[PDB]
Amino acid sequence: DIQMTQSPSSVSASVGDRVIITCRASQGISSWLAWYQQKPGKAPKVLIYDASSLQSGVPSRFSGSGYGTDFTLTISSLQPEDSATYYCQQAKSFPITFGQGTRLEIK
Amino acid sequence: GQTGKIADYNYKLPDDFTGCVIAWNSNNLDSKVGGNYNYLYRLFRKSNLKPFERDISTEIYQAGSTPCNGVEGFNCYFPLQSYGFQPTNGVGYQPYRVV
Amino acid sequence: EIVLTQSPGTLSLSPGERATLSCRASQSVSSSYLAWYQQKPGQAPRLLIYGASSRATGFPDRFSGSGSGTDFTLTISRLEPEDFAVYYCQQYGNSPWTFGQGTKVEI
Amino acid sequence: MQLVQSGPEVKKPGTSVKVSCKASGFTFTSSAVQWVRQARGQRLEWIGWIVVGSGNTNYAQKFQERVTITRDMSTSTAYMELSSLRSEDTAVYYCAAPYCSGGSCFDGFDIWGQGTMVTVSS
Amino acid sequence: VQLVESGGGVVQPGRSLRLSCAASGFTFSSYAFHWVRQAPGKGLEWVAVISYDGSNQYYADSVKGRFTISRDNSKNTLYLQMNSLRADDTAVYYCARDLAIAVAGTWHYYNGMDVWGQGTTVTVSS
Repeated sequence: DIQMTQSPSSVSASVGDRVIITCRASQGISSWLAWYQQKPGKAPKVLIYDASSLQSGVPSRFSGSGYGTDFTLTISSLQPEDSATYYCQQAKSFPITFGQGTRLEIK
Repeated sequence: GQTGKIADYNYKLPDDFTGCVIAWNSNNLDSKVGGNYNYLYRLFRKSNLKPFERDISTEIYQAGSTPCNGVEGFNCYFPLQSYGFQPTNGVGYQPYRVV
Repeated sequence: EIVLTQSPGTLSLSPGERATLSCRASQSVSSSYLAWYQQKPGQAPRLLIYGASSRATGFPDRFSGSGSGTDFTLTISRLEPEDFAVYYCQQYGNSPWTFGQGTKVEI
Repeated sequence: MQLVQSGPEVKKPGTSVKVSCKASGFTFTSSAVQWVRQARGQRLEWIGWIVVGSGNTNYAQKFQERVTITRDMSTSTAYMELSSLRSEDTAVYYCAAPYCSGGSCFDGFDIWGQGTMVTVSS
Repeated sequence: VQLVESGGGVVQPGRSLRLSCAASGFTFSSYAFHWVRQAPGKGLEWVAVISYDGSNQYYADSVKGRFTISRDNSKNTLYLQMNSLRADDTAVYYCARDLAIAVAGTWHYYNGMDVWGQGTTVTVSS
């Protein structure tokens, strides 16, 4: 089984604050990852596909980059609408196991 | 040289080539289930290629006298094809890295 | 995409015909991507003209025609009596590569 | 120059249909494969186009489902199988491939098959 | 596109459930589907997958052997069979679609999630 950890746990940042979310996988899952933004009461929406590309319709502020063990989701500007959680997804082989999730707060 | 897609449309081994070649199975370590995005065929060449040269230029293959201007359809077939492999094939279908 | 409805119907004249056939198109199709297959009763179809700009290597002579995208004309100058069969228009370039309706002839 | 088609087959109404086409006399590696639909007192309908070198095919308004191709690159062949047969599936499929050798060739379809006679019955 | 789910229950102690999710606005036969659950306040989990042709179905370690999935292209709708229900099976199940990425004319599946439905919250009690 593949176990992945998402860091940090919960931090606060608003307006012009840059945030970094790290995704560490037990195995080397190459460029096979998707970053989602799930609202506290809404279904998750995909923001990053192929772990490096940006899904059409997603604002350009969110960026993704990484490979193998480590992946990074970077947001330069946190406008007061991204108050949600962020999840990874590993799909190298069955079964699918998800991480804890990271929450952002407003300063 | 031999025959096949290798050394005809893929990288061509020169005549009187000197040097070693090492091949090894790549079941894991960037070879997962389904068709990976990269690792695609290099086919449909009007020439037989030359030793030591690398073909990076990609273009729509010509299957008729009249060449198209950027529209895909009759003739104008794609010179590339992804490898539909998986780590659950037999012995003759597993990915193999050659250096 | 398919509104062809070729103008000629059934032609019944003795050898020495000077009539012409026409293939209609819904929209202007770029040249060098047209065909007029020559289907035969109980036999596999052949091909005579491709792209309405040239001829194949070896095939019966004494007929050659071309036209515009909206109306592709073709003329026959005393073709041999055995070549009295069905003609099928065909357009290339844009999928699907639909054929023509077809035309009937009589001696 | 010689293209051959398998013999006519009698099957069950709704299982599958698969017709074998073989070619000889020209290079099969760099060519194209297409399929036809013809019937007595009926017009011609182009089914789809198959590229043996690179897997690529498109279907008309009728063949999106229940149809899939198989490379069969060995012995210079290529197959297509149809599922969910209907009553009006009695037609001659035929098969053709352009005469290509060198990299560039003719545009039209010159070498044609003889077709089959599949009557969808009991 | 519009994904709609149904099959909720006030209490299903060791009973049989037949959840149904329908796909409209996009081709139901050209895509595979997933059943992705979510605990009442916890993260996201996946329990069942169905292939494009229905041949391949895979489940979780604690889900395989007791739950079932199925699909039907006539109604463009797919079903989930829920049996051997415990008291810890309360979750919020969603019916979602894969991503099919076209590279060199080849479609790659099982890469991510694109469209999510409203979902149905299925709970159990004593």
